[PDB]
Amino acid sequence: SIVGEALEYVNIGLSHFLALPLAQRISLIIIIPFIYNIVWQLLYSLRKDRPPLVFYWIPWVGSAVVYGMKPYEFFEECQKKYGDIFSFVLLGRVMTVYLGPKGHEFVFNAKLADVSAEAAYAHLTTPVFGKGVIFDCPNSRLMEQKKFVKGALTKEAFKSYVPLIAEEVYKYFRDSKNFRLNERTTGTIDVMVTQPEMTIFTASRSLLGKEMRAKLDTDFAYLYSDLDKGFTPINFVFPNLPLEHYRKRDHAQKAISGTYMSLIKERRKNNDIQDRDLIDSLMKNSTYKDGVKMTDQEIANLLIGVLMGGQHTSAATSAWILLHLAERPDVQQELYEEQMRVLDGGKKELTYDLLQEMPLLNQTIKETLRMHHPLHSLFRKVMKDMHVPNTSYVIPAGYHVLVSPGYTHLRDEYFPNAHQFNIHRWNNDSASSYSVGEEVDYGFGAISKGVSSPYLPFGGGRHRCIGEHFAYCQLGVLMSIFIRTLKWHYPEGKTVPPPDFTSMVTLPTGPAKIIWEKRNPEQKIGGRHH
Ligand code: HEM
Ligand SMILES: C[C@@H](c1ncncc1F)[C@](O)(Cn1cncn1)c1ccc(F)cc1F
Repeated sequence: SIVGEALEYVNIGLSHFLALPLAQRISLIIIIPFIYNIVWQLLYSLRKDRPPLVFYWIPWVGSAVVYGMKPYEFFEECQKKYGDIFSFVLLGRVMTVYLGPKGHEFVFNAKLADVSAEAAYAHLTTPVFGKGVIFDCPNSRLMEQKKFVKGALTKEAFKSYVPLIAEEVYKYFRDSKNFRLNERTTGTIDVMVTQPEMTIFTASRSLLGKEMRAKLDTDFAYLYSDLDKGFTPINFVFPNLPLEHYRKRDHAQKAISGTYMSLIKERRKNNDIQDRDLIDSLMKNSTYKDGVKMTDQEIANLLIGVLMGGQHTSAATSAWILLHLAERPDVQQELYEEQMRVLDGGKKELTYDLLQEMPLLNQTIKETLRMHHPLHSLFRKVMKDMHVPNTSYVIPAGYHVLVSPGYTHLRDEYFPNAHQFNIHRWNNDSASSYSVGEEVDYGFGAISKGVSSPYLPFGGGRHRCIGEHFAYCQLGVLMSIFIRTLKWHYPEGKTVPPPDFTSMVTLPTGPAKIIWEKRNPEQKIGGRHH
């Protein structure tokens, strides 16, 4: 009755294994993790305290390809098979998705102790933005940064921003090669070229000021492009490796944060600190509640982060607005009439207050954000085991949770005929968003306590957007002027492009071209240009 002799053959087997020919060793080096992965998934499927796990063939990679390319189609199939809670493996991480309004509640209103945004995102954002801000700091520091930034985003600030943003749009119609309205009465444009440029010109001028805007007229502009390239999903898996892409990013962050710091120390030197812009505002208001001041480097870093985030969501969105309106001359006509009524045939100057009396214009923004949530997925890293209410499911620490309000935006259940563009579904409901009941303050002002609205373009809970009113102001001024100045349509045979879901925001697949025409071919934009 000896089993020790089997224990010998274990040792013998280990030794024969290590002496296999290389062609068999390498072969096993592949085949063993493969086989184990399959065996492990099958075993996992037995657990009742775990949501269903999407099956996958390639270890570590998981469902990355189909999630990367077609995430809403991936979610819809998964939802059909498993219901609203399911997991899937993604480049080494386990993502637990919770679709629908209950998922919105589960993730956006999760306790600070249970989940972490910075543990999910910092490896992406910190190299691009800089140290000490956003996700390179505790949540309570982020809470207060948002509060500081929000202090320059007031009604009175928006009133002074509107004419600056308008000036920038008109200058862009005047000077950009894409328009030249004093020289051309019609032309073709790629909206993925024009919208990122108009967005940076308008956001710089208003949030950063004239100096920083003037800088965009120089080679300095290319640093933003460089810094921009580092803001990609590839940094999500390979945040640092010695390629040139990574060094131009690092250099740009230094050069740009350097430029903001120079301005700041200049203003403080001359005591030229007023109430013009976000820089003025963070110079007067950036001391945390424990007495610690933000450094000039941290202020600069925060400016980069805020502008870059606001850059991509807004540029994506105005691109989509243009793209949906290009096959909807009926809606352009309707918007044009509202412009004529609110601005007295154009004899009134556009102001912030008049912007608020343009419901059809804001409804168009609202509907575009419904069909095109620029962030298709939001993540948190799970920090403690989470029990899913009314289920037997437990999400263990180390998993990630993924929420996707953009997906629910496209469901017929919540939005009848959700794939049709219809600004009138928001009739009598043109607010950018609104809390349906009770409110709470996490540090940056009172916001909706419930996050169960099927429409959640700005998220909710402690990580909620603070730029929505600035985005509406910017998009509003911009579209008010496009509409009053131009008509536009598609080249023959072209229609609304499909989304490119592989980028950081879900911009349209380019080239996305429209043909524009002056409503008033003889109208001229004044001012000087070289
Ligand atoms: C159409 C435009 C925009 C949309 C749809 C949008 C959307 C969002 C969403 C969904 C979040 C929540 C992120 C999460 O829960 O993980 C967020 C957060 C945030 N956004 Fe926006 N955003 C827009 C424009 C802007 C602009 C223009 C700014 C700045 C001027 C801005 C600044 C911020 C900041 C500072 C946060 C907080 C991040 C956090 O607490 O984790 N956003 N935004
Ligand atoms: C972290 C980042 C993000 N990017 C992509 N998928 C998910 C994300 F959370 C983002 O939320 C995007 N964003 C939101 N509003 C504008 N931009 C963000 C927030 C604050 C910020 F200062 C800069 C910034 F990029």
